[PDB]
Amino acid sequence: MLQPKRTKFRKMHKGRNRGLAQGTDVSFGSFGLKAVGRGRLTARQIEAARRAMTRAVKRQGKIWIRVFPDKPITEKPLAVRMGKGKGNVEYWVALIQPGKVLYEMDGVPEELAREAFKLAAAKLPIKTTFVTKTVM
Amino acid sequence: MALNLQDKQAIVAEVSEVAKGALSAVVADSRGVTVDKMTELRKAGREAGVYMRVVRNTLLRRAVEGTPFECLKDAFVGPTLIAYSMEHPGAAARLFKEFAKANAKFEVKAAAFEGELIPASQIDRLATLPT
Amino acid sequence: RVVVEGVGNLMHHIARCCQPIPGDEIVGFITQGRGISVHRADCEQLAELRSHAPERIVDAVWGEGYSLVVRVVANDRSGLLRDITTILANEKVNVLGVASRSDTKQQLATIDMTIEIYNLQVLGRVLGKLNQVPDVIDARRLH
Amino acid sequence: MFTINAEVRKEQGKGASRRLRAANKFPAIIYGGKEAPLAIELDHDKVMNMQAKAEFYSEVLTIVVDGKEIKVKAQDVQRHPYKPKLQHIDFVRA
Amino acid sequence: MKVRASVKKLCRNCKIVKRDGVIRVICSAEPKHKQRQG
Amino acid sequence: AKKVQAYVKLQVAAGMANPSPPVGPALGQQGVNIMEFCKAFNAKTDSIEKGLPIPVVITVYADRSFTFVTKTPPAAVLLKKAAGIKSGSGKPNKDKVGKISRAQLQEIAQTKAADMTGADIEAMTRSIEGTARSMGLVVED
RNA sequence: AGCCAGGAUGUUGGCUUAGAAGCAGCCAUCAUUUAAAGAAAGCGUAAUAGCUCACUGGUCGAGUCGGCCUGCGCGGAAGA
Repeated sequence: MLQPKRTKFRKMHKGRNRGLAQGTDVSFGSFGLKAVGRGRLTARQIEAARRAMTRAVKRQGKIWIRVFPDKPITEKPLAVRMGKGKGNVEYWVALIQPGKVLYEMDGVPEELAREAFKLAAAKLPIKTTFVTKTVM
Repeated sequence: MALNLQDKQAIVAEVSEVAKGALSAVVADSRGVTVDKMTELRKAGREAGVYMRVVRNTLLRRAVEGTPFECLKDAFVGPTLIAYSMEHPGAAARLFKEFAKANAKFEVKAAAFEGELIPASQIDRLATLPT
Repeated sequence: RVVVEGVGNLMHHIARCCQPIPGDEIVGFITQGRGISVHRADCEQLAELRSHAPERIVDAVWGEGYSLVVRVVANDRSGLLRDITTILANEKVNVLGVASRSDTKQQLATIDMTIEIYNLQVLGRVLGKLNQVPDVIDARRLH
Repeated sequence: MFTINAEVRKEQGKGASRRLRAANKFPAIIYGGKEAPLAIELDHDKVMNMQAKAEFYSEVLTIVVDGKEIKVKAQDVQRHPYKPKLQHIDFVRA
Repeated sequence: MKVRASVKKLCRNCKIVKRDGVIRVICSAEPKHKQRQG
Repeated sequence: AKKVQAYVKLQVAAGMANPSPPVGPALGQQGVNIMEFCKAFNAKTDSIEKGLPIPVVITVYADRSFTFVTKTPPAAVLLKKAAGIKSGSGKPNKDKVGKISRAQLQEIAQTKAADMTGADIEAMTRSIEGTARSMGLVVED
């Protein structure tokens, strides 16, 4: 579970997510798992996806995780009436805009990558799609 | 395998062999085996040597498309699991009778030996010739 | 014991940046005090030693071979390393020192264990029984 | 070798832009040198295929328009966020 | 036999088959591979 | 003239088929005759140089008249002989160790010529060089 | 796509293992006869053997195969 190392605050407004990805292009490896969906990846989801990905590809092949949570999610303690101040910071999430590159891979064959990313997508909530580094 | 390139090139090999070949022989393993082949083709290798090369491809649209130019008498060999074999290394060879004897001797058969024509011999061992 | 070029008995101290065993033979560096500094034959650190003073160095062998360090490497953890415990018993030489290094930069699970050997042969089978376990992606003498 | 047919655009702007991009054809532009920057509409499919070749982003392209076989070097392209399709291209006139 | 919402070929012999609309996976090899639904 | 029954090709000692794997139930599951096999094999291979695991093919007859078919001791063994190596490598072509001489192998490829595939000793010599690949050996002229 | 045959030899390759011979592990990933046969893709034996495959030839003889982009549906889908 990746977690922000001490933020400026402790709680953040719910906000929204009316947008598109910025890191749309694959940055490092010649492989990436672009997220087609529009969601909120929990640290758990990300770390788990990494595990499965990694497991599949053995220790060979470098991997990057383009996303990072940095969005504290508060929630009320089960069974408490609305109000009485904002809830406790249950966990952390990372907002995902359609077309957001998630994980990137390199040093391994396209086929294996395709499979690892398949498993990653499986673990992940939002729908994704396989991609390859673009030549400019 | 690729295409017309190798096909036509193997055909060049064909012309090569017929260019100075004598009584080319027909070849068609019915139920022979590779273990036998180890000393089989090796034996052709003991005959003339690099001579026998059973490039199976008696396809009427393939090797047969490559046939015409030399010893067109070869066509007759078109349908079913058959092939070709010449006699470039052998003007007036005894190479043909070798196939008869073996036709009934450990090889099941090889198109039952009939060949084509240079010393005027279809299904006929080239008997009347100095060894 | 160690036939330092035609004579044994000579006080020496084994190097601690390498693990010499009765194999490649050993280069012998003469320290100020503590007599001889066996550093195994052929080693980078050994290289700098020669670099500054070749004259005070002569070879050595084994005459008539114990204690060594090994770096086994495992997959993260969640328990199968406990599997390694089970192996602790099967290992003949008493483990001398546990030293896991799971740190580095990733989820790597290396362990610098220190033990001993009675004969190079026996060592062979050592690596064998280490290579068998799937979680033991790596197992080699640390230097 | 990357020869490409293309039409002159006559409706620059986001509206027609998307209106066109929906029509399996997308806007892109040729510019560079003292020559006047030129809005260029062009078929999506063909180029979608051409780009697969890395040379498409190195080899001098030969866009054709009204008989004008202008040669241009590939400069930049705005791919869609996720849908495997082009949205816009930047042909440095060469 | 399995009754998954996600049937898939399990071996070389596994074969997808749409009986009366219900999708199925009959398999000449291991009977266990037989599964329905999806 | 029998062809199929107990005809399998098995490496066996040129004149010492006594252990279990070389003889024992290795031909026992196939049911082969230790007895006469010894008598004749020994009786004739005593003239043959001993100690090298030459390949042999058991050929059974209808009333059990066996024909062991020895070829020529293993190229790997010939490599141990002429090269003077006692062992190849745990890492074939990753750590070549046994020193070799081309002509030695060529003449040894002539013995193997005596029994191989084709006609040219040299092509068979390449097979022996291929054997050297199989075990990880340094080549030397 | 079916149907015929063959699918090896050197040599059971080496380290290794009682045995690793195609098939415990690791390396090698060559040669040969080749139409084709990988020191082997699945199965199989204590290892073998053996079953099969890739591959190649025969016949038939017209397209067939694998992905992508989208329209519309199917399954997923049980409550008093």
